[PDB]
Amino acid sequence: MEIKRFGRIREVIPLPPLTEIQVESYRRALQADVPPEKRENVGIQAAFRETFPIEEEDKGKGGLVLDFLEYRLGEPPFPQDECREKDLTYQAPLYARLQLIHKDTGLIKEDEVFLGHIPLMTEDGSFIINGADRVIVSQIHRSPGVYFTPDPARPGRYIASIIPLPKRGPWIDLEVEPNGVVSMKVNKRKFPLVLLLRVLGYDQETLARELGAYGELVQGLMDESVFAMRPEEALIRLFTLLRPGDPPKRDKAVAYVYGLIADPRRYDLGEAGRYKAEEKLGIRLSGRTLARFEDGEFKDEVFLPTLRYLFALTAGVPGHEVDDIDHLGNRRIRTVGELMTDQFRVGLARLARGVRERMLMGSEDSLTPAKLVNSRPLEAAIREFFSRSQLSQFKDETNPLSSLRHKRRISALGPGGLTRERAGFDVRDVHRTHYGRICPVETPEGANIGLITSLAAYARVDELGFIRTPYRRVVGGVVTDEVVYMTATEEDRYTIAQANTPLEGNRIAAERVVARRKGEPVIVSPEEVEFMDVSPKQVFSVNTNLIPFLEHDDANRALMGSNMQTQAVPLIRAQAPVVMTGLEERVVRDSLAALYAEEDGEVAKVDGNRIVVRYEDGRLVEYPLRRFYRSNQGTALDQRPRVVVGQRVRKGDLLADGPASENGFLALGQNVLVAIMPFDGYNFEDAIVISEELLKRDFYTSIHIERYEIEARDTKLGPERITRDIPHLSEAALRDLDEEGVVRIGAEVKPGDILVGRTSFKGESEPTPEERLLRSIFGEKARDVKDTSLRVPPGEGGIVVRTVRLRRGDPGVELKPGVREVVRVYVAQKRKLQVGDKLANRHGNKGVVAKILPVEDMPHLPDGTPVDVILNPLGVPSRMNLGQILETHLGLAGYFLGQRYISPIFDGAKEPEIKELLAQAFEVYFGKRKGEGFGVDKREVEVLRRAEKLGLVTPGKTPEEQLKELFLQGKVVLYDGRTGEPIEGPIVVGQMFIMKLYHMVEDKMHARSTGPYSLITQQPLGGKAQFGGQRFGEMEVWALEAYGAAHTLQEMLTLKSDDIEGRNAAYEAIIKGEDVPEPSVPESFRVLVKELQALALDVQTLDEKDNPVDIFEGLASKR
Amino acid sequence: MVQVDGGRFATSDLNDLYRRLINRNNRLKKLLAQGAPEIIIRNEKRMLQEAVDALLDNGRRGAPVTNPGSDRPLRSLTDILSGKQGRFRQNLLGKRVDYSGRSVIVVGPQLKLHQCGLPKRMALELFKPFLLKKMEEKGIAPNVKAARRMLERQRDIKDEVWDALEEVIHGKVVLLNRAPTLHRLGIQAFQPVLVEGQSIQLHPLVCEAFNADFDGDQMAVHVPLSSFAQAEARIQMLSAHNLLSPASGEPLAKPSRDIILGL
Amino acid sequence: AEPGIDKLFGMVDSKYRLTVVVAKRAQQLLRHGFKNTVLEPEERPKMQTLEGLFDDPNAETWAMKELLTGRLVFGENLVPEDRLQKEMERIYPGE
Amino acid sequence: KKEVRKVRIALASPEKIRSWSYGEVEKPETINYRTLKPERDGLFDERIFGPIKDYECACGKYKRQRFEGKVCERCGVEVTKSIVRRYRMGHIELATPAAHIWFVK
Amino acid sequence: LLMGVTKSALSTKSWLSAASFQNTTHVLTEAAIAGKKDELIGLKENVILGRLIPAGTGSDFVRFTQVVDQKTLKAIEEARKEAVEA
Amino acid sequence: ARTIRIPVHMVETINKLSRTARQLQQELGREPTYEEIAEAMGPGWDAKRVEETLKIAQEPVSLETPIGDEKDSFYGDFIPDEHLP
Amino acid sequence: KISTSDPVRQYL
Amino acid sequence: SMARPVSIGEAVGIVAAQSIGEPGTQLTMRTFHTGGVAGAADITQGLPRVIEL
Amino acid sequence: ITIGIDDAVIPEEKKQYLEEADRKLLQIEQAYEMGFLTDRERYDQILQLWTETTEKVTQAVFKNFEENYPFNPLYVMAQSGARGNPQQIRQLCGLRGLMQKPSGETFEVPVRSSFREGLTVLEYFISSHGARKGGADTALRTADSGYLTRKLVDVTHE
Ligand SMILES: CNC(=O)[C@@H](C)[C@H]1C(=O)/C(=C(O)/C=C/C(C)=C/[C@@H](C)[C@H]2O[C@@]3(C)O[C@H](C=C[C@@]34CO4)[C@@H]2C)C(=O)N1[C@@H]1CC[C@H](O)[C@H](C)O1
Ligand SMILES: [Mg+2]
Ligand SMILES: [Zn+2]
Repeated sequence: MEIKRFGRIREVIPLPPLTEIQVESYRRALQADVPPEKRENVGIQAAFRETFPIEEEDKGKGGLVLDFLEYRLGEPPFPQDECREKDLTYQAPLYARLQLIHKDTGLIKEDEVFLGHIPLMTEDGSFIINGADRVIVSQIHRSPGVYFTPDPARPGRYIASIIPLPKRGPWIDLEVEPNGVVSMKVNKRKFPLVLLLRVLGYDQETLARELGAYGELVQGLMDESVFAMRPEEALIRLFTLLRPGDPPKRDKAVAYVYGLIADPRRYDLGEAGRYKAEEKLGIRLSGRTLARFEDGEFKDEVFLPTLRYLFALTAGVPGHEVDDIDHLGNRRIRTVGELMTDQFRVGLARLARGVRERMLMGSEDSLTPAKLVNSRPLEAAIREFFSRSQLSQFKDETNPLSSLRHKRRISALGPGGLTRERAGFDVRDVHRTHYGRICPVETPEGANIGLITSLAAYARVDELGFIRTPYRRVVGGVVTDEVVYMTATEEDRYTIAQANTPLEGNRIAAERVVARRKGEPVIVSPEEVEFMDVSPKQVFSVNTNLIPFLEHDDANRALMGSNMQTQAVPLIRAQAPVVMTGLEERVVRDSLAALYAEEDGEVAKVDGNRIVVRYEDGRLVEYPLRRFYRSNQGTALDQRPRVVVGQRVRKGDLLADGPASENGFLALGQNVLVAIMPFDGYNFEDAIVISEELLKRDFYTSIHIERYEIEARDTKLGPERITRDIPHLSEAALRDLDEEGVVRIGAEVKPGDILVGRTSFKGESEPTPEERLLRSIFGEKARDVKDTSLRVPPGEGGIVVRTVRLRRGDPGVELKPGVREVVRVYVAQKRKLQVGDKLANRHGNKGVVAKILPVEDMPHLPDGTPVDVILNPLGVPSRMNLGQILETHLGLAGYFLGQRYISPIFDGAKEPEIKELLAQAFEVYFGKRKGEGFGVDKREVEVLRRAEKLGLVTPGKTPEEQLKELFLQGKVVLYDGRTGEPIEGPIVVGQMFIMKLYHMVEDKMHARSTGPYSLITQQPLGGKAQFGGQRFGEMEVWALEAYGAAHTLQEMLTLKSDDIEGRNAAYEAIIKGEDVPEPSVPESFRVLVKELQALALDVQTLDEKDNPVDIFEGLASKR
Repeated sequence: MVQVDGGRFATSDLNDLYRRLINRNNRLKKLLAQGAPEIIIRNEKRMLQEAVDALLDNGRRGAPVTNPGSDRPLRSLTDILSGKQGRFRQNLLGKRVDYSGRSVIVVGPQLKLHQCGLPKRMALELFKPFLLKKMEEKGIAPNVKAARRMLERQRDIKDEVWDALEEVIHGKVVLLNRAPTLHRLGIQAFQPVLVEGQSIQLHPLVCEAFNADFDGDQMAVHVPLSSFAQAEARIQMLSAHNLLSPASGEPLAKPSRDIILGL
Repeated sequence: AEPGIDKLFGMVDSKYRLTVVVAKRAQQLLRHGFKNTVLEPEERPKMQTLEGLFDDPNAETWAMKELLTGRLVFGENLVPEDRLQKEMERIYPGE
Repeated sequence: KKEVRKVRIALASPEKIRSWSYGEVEKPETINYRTLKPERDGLFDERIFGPIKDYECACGKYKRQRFEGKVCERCGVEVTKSIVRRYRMGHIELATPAAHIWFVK
Repeated sequence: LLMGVTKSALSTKSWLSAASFQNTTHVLTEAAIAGKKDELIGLKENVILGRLIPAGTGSDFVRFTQVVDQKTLKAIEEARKEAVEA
Repeated sequence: ARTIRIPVHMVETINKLSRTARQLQQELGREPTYEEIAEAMGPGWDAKRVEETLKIAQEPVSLETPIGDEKDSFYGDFIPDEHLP
Repeated sequence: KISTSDPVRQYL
Repeated sequence: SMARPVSIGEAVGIVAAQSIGEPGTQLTMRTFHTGGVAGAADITQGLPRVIEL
Repeated sequence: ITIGIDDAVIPEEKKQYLEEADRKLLQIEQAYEMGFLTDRERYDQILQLWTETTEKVTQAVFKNFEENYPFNPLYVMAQSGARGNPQQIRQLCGLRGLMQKPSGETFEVPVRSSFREGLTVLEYFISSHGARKGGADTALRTADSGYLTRKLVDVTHE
């Protein structure tokens, strides 16, 4: 085929490695590939350093110094592939050389000490925790620093706020109240700002004129002139205005805490916090926060600026100090690293605590090694942060695209020290800043809006999590090609121009040009233009930038269209869209579905299983291709090899494709001939009708795998075996159970069948009389064991494709307590396309298959060719996404002309150009006829009669001509293959990319009739085979209540759920053939009486006269 | 007092609050007996007084916790009554229905208001026992338990049962429900015309009633067991009888979307 | 929908009554085999795999095909509650 | 037989509190491990709250429906299946009283 | 007296209808002391029990109706004709 | 101390095991198999013993505790019944 | 108001 | 559902709430703070007022 | 009857109502540049303007249909109950010209474009706001709706 792209705004620089947010960070996080000699002490190196020198001086005897030397990792316990076969995390070795000092003789140095293990990141970006790919979701929060917010209830003036992180860093606030009292709530209760301002030599004579003589508020400071007359006294005076019981003479006591070490400090000297502190206000701050101890005399380069700014704020105009709490120059994102490093320092705490006790337990010199440190701490938290951490969940990997968009998602909800779930309203809005930082569409829908978001294509976290974006420079008329990824804050600073601004090489081309001054759409002048936008791609996230005519789809729908894609189940007959945005290859190449080649070479052996490259450097390497592997979701992943034999390869060029990889491009669906018109109500509301021809040619079919499991529980009633014994009815049921125990490979396993056989012991502690006499009459030697064999769950199951046992003599597994052995019977099915299924295009026409029609009678072009799907039009007027209608027009011309198209986001194709292709199409479509020797149907002429009154054609022109005009609009004359008669009126047709959607487990059409029930409550429940009941919602109660449906409601309140006596009586009643037994009572009530009765409150029902009535039928009449 | 994964044992916290109470009350007497220093007699009576409320209702003066692990509130009494933890919510969030089923819905064009279409595979489970019995009536099974086996594996179901399933059903009807049941029309009853597949074929006209489109909504089916229930259901609750709005004169089932378009 | 649901809805003082009545009669139309019916000879109930609805299909469809034709009787209190089941078990064979 | 028509809440006089009792739990024992059986006079018991297994007895002195509404001497256990064991109640005779917090707070 | 919908329900006669809220403690503390009989009137209150809705076909006005054929209608008078003591 | 009465005997014995569990945590690194612990403890200590000693040394899990996508769905409702046919 | 102290106090 | 007079034994109550509760989700209409107003919003529209009612 | 691009038809009286209103706009900023109107008056003067201009073409588009193409698809679905909101046709053909900020204070600048031609980048981003603005509120009135409907059934069942 041929690929012709569209429009042109010379995309200056490629997209960033779409996983940098994840990889790159975790890198800097744990520098394992660079010697302690290298110069980088952040995250891991930082946490460590910060938590080692434990100088526990005197509390008896010790004065033991314990430093850090060299941290290091080296060789993981098992390989990845194996970490999913069994069920273990993919860790790594982590120890560092430690040595302790003696205020006597000896500085023992006991090197390697692996105090646990730290997980690792795959070359793709995810982790492996227990066999399931997990991903850590990025998070945002309040950038440390200072902010001045409008005072809550008093429309008078505003307050201040000091924000540190860790949380141990005092969250301070400031506020004034003139008639005698000022305020500052560090921990809590207020007190003189000067009370503490004097704790640093700052006297009332230098403070009152060299700080706010330009501020009439200084009078609220001088106030208490009494305490304002003693230096190191306010250090004890204020120390007193706290409350424990403490000694007033503890010298450098708690003032240390508000100094350096753990509380106020930010990660690393330079930018972990000074950026905010400085840029925004003041000028300098040595050390981290208010840090110092070399002299005893404190310096607070913290408290002076704050007031020197609040008094500077509440008055005049330093500028416009108010602070937008939601500006991305004020909100920060914390990559996986910070999230890990921080939960990594909570561990160094529980350790530093368990260790402090050991400095007071040891005899004398035998202490450095294990007698001082144990792994139980660090190894339980980190583990905890990967296994349960709310901010960490399953790897949505229905398809490559998905596992990519996930990896790069951002969520507000997290630590709890950062944005919870009460708030929202204003923090959910899209900000004047998300432009080119976060998508203005991607966000979820429902109770979780704006809290979870995904960032833009070009965006990336610079140095300290302040999402920046590619912005290029323009000197006067001259427009740079150089780019300066700019932070939020340092952005507002300029007059940025949009990307679709007419160019003349490097010169804007119009007196007026639209630029944006801090979220303000303005029409400006060229010479004014300081910066321009790299391209549209940067404004929007990834998924979105994969949509065709985005620009024509109501953003409201852009979301569906953008999330649909995520639900794109990897079709066996993968296929790239007849029209592509551009990022096609980038996604695949950057996610890791397909297998590319390192450097030049040839080809050794291409095996459906292995590819061996013939690099021109003399060497040769095999490349394993995960054949039919199981994905968390279940959508298979198979790298089919594209490169033939001994082919002279080209570096970087793919060898094999991936799940969604077709030729190397993103194939999530199947280009298919659509004809948007109505049908016999088969596509009524949002329904879809299909051309069974799609089935004949294995088109919308996908390979899905399921994994059933079972254990040989070690009960105290006799070990559970997994033998080939089904104690009761047939061998016809044992058949496929060939192998003794497990099932044979490649055996159709329809539902109800025996995937595995097993056997436990029937009765709790005793056999059965009634059953005793019965078994003896036909052969008392009847194996008194139970058939607790694992069977195919109702619904479906394909054919066995691979099994896994784990009997005694366990290799390295981890069979749980009571687990004698686990078995696995993976099954696979070629789910074909059938009614009840859902499809959708990248624009949002999400619809469900409602009718499969025989080629023989659905809409056919004039020349035999019959369409594949019939979309209803009524679905497009309202959903204002005309975009999809362009995709079909352009699409048709893509058919008859035999070629593809790329239609960039905003700078794409236009109606005219398309109107041209359609014409050059009309030939291949009609030119043939003129030559194949045929004229025009006695129908076409008839449709043309109607096609003019409609006003789609210039009256008088020649029939031949008339069709060109028509066809060019996108419409053709379709024939109703059920009659031969023409759909009276031209109809639009053409190629539309349509993806299939992944079936949730909810899809499994459930159905119950009788099943288990909770031990406690007695309301229904499902499990392995039987389906769980349906919850009869209150609203469902009202509906019925509203109806005269009297009984029907009591049915649900007893028989079908809460009546033990009932259902019981009920079931049988039926079988025999009678009207169900009037409902007993619900346990729910009976439970209330006894529940209520547990509380000295007596609840006894009554009768006509106020005389008792017994609910718990006689069973409560004592003895 | 349940048994779980090996040594794992399960038990409502309540039992722990009781024990508490018992041991105290018991230390009481036993204390009084052995002479009696005042301070202690009260201290214990005090402690006791606390315990007494413990099980009655926690948090109204304090919160006791099972030895460390979870600072969880040993679910006292009212907590279960009131549902002081969404318990009541889930309680009046209905129970479960024994003969239910939920599937994906699909338009049933040539269908008729009077009817509805559910998959056999579904119907089969539903009126299962009503089938067992018919199973024994026809020669496709001698006795119940036996017949039960017949219908246990999909591969052993002679294509004679379906005809039987058809019988059972004939005459009968069921109820379909939408997601947020907002009004009485919210649940409507039809006599199912056994279909194929895994989907529920719903009638176009009623789509207005159940706010329901066909891009993936799922409806639920309910079986009215009682000769009485079934009786009311197919008389005063059968779709085809509730064409107008109980909210206002205006009719609910009316020519919609495409249909209008044509006329 | 259902054959003469209106005529039926009109031979009573309340929607909710017709229901009970057809319900109660249907139960007894089973409780007492299927001969207590008030009509049968010619054109009456019918199914199709074979004409077998003549014996035991829908309980209630009958109740409604009988109560519709002016043959049955019903009231708020027509005949003494207990001696009813008596005679009924006495005149109609089936069990 | 009689169709309930009116419900009624009321205060539980020690008379009506004991009445409801099928015994007085007099010990903190739950269930010892060597055997999944309820301990002596504890929260769980065959005598107090009822049998543990169907019609069967505590020690199997009796095992059928025939001996329905009658009791055993050696262990003591009227019986109909487990079902009673959830509906039955018992008390704890307190030393010095304490009031229903509900009424105090 | 005019009162908001909420407060209007949170004060009804029957404690059962009044416990379907999240104040079930006060609601109960009074019903006891008082010795209140919740004459089951409404439906909600009447559902908790498992009773039959007071309305729909749960209407006393129809709860008890009777059906009969003219063949049987005759058979009952015959149970009266036998009253002729010889 | 516990909800399920255990003897004084099998108490002084659990503490040892809790302790020995640490002495083995001390040097090996691998959380002792029921072999390391067994050998270490004493005489009549097999592998089935230690494994058996612990399930008992456990703590009854609250019949009522947040399950799955913990929100409302309460544990207990996932446990079936058996006495009742 | 919280036990412990009272007793610890009542004792002293 | 019919047009004839109401029938005795009907749950008018619930059938009421329901009707008056369904439309529900279909209301509301504005009101926020422009740019420093020496005024007070008066016309409460949508669901929020129905409640207030 | 189907939906091809040439279906949403735009009236020649768009560039008009648009241009004519571009000048009545220019005029205003002169009446602002000098000192006659207040910043607040400048603003309202504008919105006022568009709001009318917006509304104006909405009827323009429709009349084109009524008079020249009564049988247009988009029109016919809209006219009969079928499917179609006037404020939607407007969006398609005329223009969706006035979204608002997170604030509540509508934008000063309109969104000239229609979904038919390329609703520009920043124009697209501008309308985005009203996206969440509306998603929020909606996930709320569904809640409180319920809430209320419970109260109702409570004070009513009996
Ligand atoms: C119960 N209502 C009241 O008491 C009213 C009267 C009063 C009130 O106090 C309101 C609120 O407290 C609203 C809170 C919101 C919208 C919170 C977000 C975080 C919601 O976000 C979502 C995501 O999750 C939840 C619920 C719904 C959400 C939005 O979808 C979540 C609660 C409210 O809207 N009111 C009026 C109504 C008229 C007008 O709007 C005025 C300004 O206000
Ligand atoms: Mg939908
Ligand atoms: Zn006994």
